[PDB]
Amino acid sequence: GIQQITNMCSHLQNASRARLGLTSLPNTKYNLALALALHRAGFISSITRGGPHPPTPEALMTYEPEPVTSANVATRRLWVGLKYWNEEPVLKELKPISKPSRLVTASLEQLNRVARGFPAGYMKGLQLGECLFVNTDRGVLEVREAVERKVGGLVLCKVK
Amino acid sequence: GKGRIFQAAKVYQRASEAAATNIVSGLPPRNPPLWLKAIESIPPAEINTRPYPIQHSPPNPRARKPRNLFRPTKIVYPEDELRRDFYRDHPWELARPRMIIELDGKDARFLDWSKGLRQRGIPLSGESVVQRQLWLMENQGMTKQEAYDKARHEFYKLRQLEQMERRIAVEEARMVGGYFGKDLLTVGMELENKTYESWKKWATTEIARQESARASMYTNVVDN
Amino acid sequence: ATLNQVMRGCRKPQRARHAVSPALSSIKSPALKGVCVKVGITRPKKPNSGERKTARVRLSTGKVITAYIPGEGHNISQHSVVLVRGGRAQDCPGVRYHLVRGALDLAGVATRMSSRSKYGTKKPKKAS
Amino acid sequence: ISVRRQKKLKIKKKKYKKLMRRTRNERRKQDRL
RNA sequence: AUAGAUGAGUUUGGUGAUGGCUCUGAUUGAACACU
RNA sequence: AAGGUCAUGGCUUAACAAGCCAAUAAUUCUCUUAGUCGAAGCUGAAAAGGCUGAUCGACCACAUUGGGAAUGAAAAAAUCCCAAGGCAAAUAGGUACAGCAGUGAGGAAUCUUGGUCAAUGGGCCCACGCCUGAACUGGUAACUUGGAGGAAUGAGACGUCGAUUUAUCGAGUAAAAUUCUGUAUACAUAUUGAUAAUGACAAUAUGUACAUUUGUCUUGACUAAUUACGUGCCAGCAGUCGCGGCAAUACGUAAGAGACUAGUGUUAAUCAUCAUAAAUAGGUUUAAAGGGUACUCAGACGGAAAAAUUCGCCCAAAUAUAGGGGACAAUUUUUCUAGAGUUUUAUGUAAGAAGGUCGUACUCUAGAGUGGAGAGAUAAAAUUCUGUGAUACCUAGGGGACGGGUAAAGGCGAAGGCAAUCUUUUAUGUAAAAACUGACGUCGAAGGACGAAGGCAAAGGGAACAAAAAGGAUUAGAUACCCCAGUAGUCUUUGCAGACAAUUAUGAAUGCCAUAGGUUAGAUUUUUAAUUUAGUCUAUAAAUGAAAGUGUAAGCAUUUCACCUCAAGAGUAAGGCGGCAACGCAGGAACUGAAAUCACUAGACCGUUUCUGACACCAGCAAU
RNA sequence: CGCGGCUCUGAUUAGUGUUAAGUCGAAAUACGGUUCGUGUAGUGGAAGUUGCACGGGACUUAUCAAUGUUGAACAAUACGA
RNA sequence: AAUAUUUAUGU
Ligand SMILES: [K+]
Ligand SMILES: [K+]
Ligand SMILES: [K+]
Ligand SMILES: [K+]
Ligand SMILES: [K+]
Ligand SMILES: [K+]
Ligand SMILES: [K+]
Ligand SMILES: [Mg+2]
Ligand SMILES: [Mg+2]
Ligand SMILES: [Mg+2]
Ligand SMILES: [Mg+2]
Ligand SMILES: [Mg+2]
Ligand SMILES: [Mg+2]
Ligand SMILES: [Mg+2]
Ligand SMILES: [Mg+2]
Ligand SMILES: [Mg+2]
Ligand SMILES: [Mg+2]
Ligand SMILES: [Mg+2]
Ligand SMILES: [Mg+2]
Ligand SMILES: [Mg+2]
Ligand SMILES: [Mg+2]
Ligand SMILES: [Mg+2]
Ligand SMILES: [Mg+2]
Ligand SMILES: [Mg+2]
Ligand SMILES: [Mg+2]
Ligand SMILES: [Mg+2]
Ligand SMILES: [Mg+2]
Ligand SMILES: [Mg+2]
Ligand SMILES: [Mg+2]
Ligand SMILES: [Mg+2]
Ligand SMILES: [Mg+2]
Ligand SMILES: [Mg+2]
Ligand SMILES: [Mg+2]
Ligand SMILES: [Mg+2]
Ligand SMILES: [Mg+2]
Ligand SMILES: [Mg+2]
Ligand SMILES: [Mg+2]
Ligand SMILES: [Mg+2]
Ligand SMILES: [Mg+2]
Ligand SMILES: [Mg+2]
Ligand SMILES: [Mg+2]
Ligand SMILES: [Mg+2]
Ligand SMILES: [Mg+2]
Ligand SMILES: [Mg+2]
Ligand SMILES: [Mg+2]
Ligand SMILES: [Mg+2]
Ligand SMILES: [Mg+2]
Ligand SMILES: [Mg+2]
Ligand SMILES: [Mg+2]
Ligand SMILES: [Mg+2]
Ligand SMILES: [Mg+2]
Ligand SMILES: [Mg+2]
Ligand SMILES: [Mg+2]
Ligand SMILES: [Mg+2]
Ligand SMILES: [Mg+2]
Ligand SMILES: [Mg+2]
Ligand SMILES: [Mg+2]
Ligand SMILES: [Mg+2]
Ligand SMILES: [Mg+2]
Ligand SMILES: [Mg+2]
Ligand SMILES: [Mg+2]
Ligand SMILES: [Mg+2]
Ligand SMILES: [Mg+2]
Ligand SMILES: [Mg+2]
Repeated sequence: GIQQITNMCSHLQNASRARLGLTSLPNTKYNLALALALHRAGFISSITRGGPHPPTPEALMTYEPEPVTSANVATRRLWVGLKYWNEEPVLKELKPISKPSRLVTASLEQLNRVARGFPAGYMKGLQLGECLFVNTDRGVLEVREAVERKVGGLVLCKVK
Repeated sequence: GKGRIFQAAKVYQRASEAAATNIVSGLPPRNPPLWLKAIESIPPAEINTRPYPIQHSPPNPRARKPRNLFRPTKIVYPEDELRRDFYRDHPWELARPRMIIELDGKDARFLDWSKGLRQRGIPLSGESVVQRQLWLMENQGMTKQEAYDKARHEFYKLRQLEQMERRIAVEEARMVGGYFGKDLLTVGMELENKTYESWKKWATTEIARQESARASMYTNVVDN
Repeated sequence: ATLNQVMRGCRKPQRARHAVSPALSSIKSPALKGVCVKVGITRPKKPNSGERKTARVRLSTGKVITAYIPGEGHNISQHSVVLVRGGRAQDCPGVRYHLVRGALDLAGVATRMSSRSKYGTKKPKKAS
Repeated sequence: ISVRRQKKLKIKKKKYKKLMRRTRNERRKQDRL
């Protein structure tokens, strides 16, 4: 559910606030889709599902995980490599917008306005560096990736 | 938040920006500090970033949500088990003074434990028995007990000859007119005398105080 | 407050603030006519000192209020029809109204040269 | 609340508690207890 | 409709907050006073 | 089952069945207020913005108030029927200006008792035409808006005035004067509103002609703009802070300056300011604000991997026909085990309850006790106990409640709270291993239950303590603090009562973030000492906070419930509910203010701690 | 005609607001000179004060009778503040 | 080591 996305948003903030090189996340389809989007934007370094212990750092991306069956599904966990540049984290803030108490949806007409620094609906304009992620029929895209594809949908989080 | 903000990792960035433009607009910037071009191509290293430390022992494969993932682990070798076993059977082997200060750190380049206990650079110690034991237990496929006996027995025969030389050397020297100084036995007794005397004084002084206290404790206020 | 608490009507209006001139603010009136019941003097509060000319007026609505007489010298007394406007004497408690000096019975200051409009005084008419 | 401000409310509750005892007999006759 | 988002005076020995009040902007089917 | 209907529906009927809607107010009742809505008006940068509900359009209701029906295609009437009061009327049986103009009244406040049906619209009419207080036009009111309301030149009239350094600074290009224009407007002509014909009144175009007022507020700061004189906490000013007490930039005059202008200020109101009721978008440790507690109906929220349906969500609208996309969402289905639970007697443990007991002291009685004048109280005393033999030291019985050590930053329960002991009885919780169920979870208005001490009620108990009442002291007085005594009450049983600094001044719960030193109950191990699970407590990092500080949270987030919206009045009034009562729940407004309020900082003070100097004191001598 | 509601008035009476200059005490803030407050029940001209339980928004304000050691001689070309 | 008299007022 959306509660997993809120717990994920806050965890990645606490992990970057603690300057951790690695971080773990529950293995869920929803979490993976947002993680891939963050990776496609350059905010995180790696994505890999494994056990309760992190894989070998030297061969992280080469680590071949075992099949995820019902015998070990409860132990699986997604391991994302955090990014830090110039004495600052690349994933400082991950303020969510859609919460369990209310799922905020945006239209294509609103995303076009928000992508250029103008409020629309329950959202606010994007500034330099900020990034917005929308869950659409074509996967969890970026607000600017959803504008070229001409689709709207659920607004997940806002990255600064 | 009491601590101050250290921007030492950005001195080049800050200093370089301050030298890009001049305060007085319209004029060329003055020459920068002499160190700006020295560290131009030597940026600092990433600090304050907790990585996954080296695992010196297999982590618990049963933990479902383990903690202390960013905590350095203890270094444990197979010899640690043997060292404890040997030095417990030979406790007085620790009284033998052993030097841990290293001269050049290259003492491991000439240690071939296939020859025997006696090596180059290192003294005959309980460590030589452990390494010799470990070698036999690995190459010659010996058991912990068997290899222990072999390396342990070679250790005794070498220690015996060292204790026999001291006696035969002194006796031999005196047969040709060789005299020595005070032995450790006599020197040890003389020190005990000086310390025992100091205790005799303290006991004598304290004994006086206790008996004097008794006189004052008893009531002799009126003499009849 | 959660969303469910806002559905049930938790956002109620802020408590009302008493107006400066309730008699006028209530009925949305800029002024009111009244008959003076008493013309006396009021004593200022702690810091100030003096004598403020006040008049107990009975408005056409029925309420009895205490108005202030601006200017120097007045010609109103018991049973005088005077006009009342909002305001207040900041150093006199209870005096929350003023009296127009160019009103029905109250006459404007005759020897006034500055801010004649505030005191209902006609131009001296010297060169006219 | 500070002790000083609480003493302000301690004095209001005591005088009210004291007023009702004084007026208890009068309130009983008027059937207002 | 992509330019549209602003403050000020006043609590304290003093500082920083909390919090009201008033002022600055626009207006009325308005009234009154001087014109 | 039958009729009816284009069709559908107890629409209608017969015969059976006992259902249907709702459970948190469906439904009904009382009170207060109101015509409703629209970018229609005003306002904001903005919010599904806020306010208003004039002129404009749509809708609803009404025509003195109340009670009613018919006619008609259709009530859609300023009609009609009945009643009452006002006016009028008498043998009458009318009238109600919320139709236009107008009068009186009320009010701070809002117009002419005009012309015409020429234009537009409507009614009657074969036609012509008649009628139209709708409507079109003239009048009144700076109420508002728009426009006009004058431009250029203007140097020594070697004049005038105002200040004042008596020679400097202004009035001042200002004026006069000169040169042009002909704006509002007046007059004249033409066209036009209208055409088949009809012009009430006016607009437009052209021509000629005319150069006509200033007014008001402000001037300490906010807030643009100064002196002099007068007054002397007086008179007065004031939107806020404030000014005035004999040399006032704040009051009243004079002049100057700043600004708007046929308007200018003031008062009243609305929006914004104000994230100052925060859906967008707030907050509740110490500043307004976490409920006494958590079991829990309703209601909100809540796993993993697939599938069906909705086509929610999106393209995407115009309240969009028909489709497409499938991440997410809703109902549902099948599987999974990380959440939540169950079994395997855990250990440990002052949760709770029942029936019994133990002991240290106290208290009463007895012994014809020993002893023979004091004891007890307090800073000191008094009241008081004692020769009817006290206190003190014993023996033997009776009677009540209390719980020493162990004991700790310790533990246990939802909280309140729970500490001697045996037996009986009771729900959670914690650790390790496997096994099992397979999202069965969290929060939770209300209802119900529990809820300290004190208190009410009934029946017991009654040693000790002790409100009250009373006495003795202290004291200027002493209800009081101290003392001799002492009743309710504390205790048992059964009910009521429900208020607490019921506290971690911090609701519960979930996910998450770096270390260190102790400590509690377990587990694992090379059980010496190290790992580890669940608690608790100190000191820190990042961070957070107004700061104090917190840092297993007062951090990052999330869910949910309760509560707050300046102070004071006030947790008060009135009505209501609960209770035997005491009181509790719930809960305003009027009047009055510009401040209330929190944390910190440096001082000062303390019948505050510890030091340091001084004939400050002690001691001695001398003196008053 | 009765019952109930509402509005106005009411001899008499209560509370509260405002008002530098008044009278009586000295309750609070320091250990405020009896620790202060919470609840409950009494009591006194008034502030107050008493019983019982609770809270710290008061005692973490905490700072040695463990009194502090001949911890391997001396001498050499070793050693050399 | 468990001491304890009395100390009001200041436009
Ligand atoms: K004031
Ligand atoms: K609480
Ligand atoms: K579809
Ligand atoms: K199953
Ligand atoms: K915070
Ligand atoms: K009241
Ligand atoms: K007291
Ligand atoms: Mg002037
Ligand atoms: Mg509070
Ligand atoms: Mg202060
Ligand atoms: Mg009405
Ligand atoms: Mg209307
Ligand atoms: Mg009428
Ligand atoms: Mg009329
Ligand atoms: Mg009138
Ligand atoms: Mg006509
Ligand atoms: Mg005609
Ligand atoms: Mg016609
Ligand atoms: Mg005709
Ligand atoms: Mg003209
Ligand atoms: Mg100025
Ligand atoms: Mg003035
Ligand atoms: Mg002030
Ligand atoms: Mg003046
Ligand atoms: Mg105009
Ligand atoms: Mg309650
Ligand atoms: Mg409470
Ligand atoms: Mg779909
Ligand atoms: Mg299984
Ligand atoms: Mg489990
Ligand atoms: Mg047990
Ligand atoms: Mg005798
Ligand atoms: Mg006796
Ligand atoms: Mg007993
Ligand atoms: Mg407790
Ligand atoms: Mg005990
Ligand atoms: Mg527990
Ligand atoms: Mg629950
Ligand atoms: Mg409840
Ligand atoms: Mg009780
Ligand atoms: Mg009781
Ligand atoms: Mg009884
Ligand atoms: Mg008494
Ligand atoms: Mg007494
Ligand atoms: Mg007693
Ligand atoms: Mg009960
Ligand atoms: Mg709760
Ligand atoms: Mg611990
Ligand atoms: Mg504990
Ligand atoms: Mg701490
Ligand atoms: Mg209040
Ligand atoms: Mg009441
Ligand atoms: Mg209440
Ligand atoms: Mg201080
Ligand atoms: Mg002296
Ligand atoms: Mg002396
Ligand atoms: Mg009366
Ligand atoms: Mg005192
Ligand atoms: Mg005291
Ligand atoms: Mg008390
Ligand atoms: Mg308690
Ligand atoms: Mg204190
Ligand atoms: Mg403290
Ligand atoms: Mg004083």
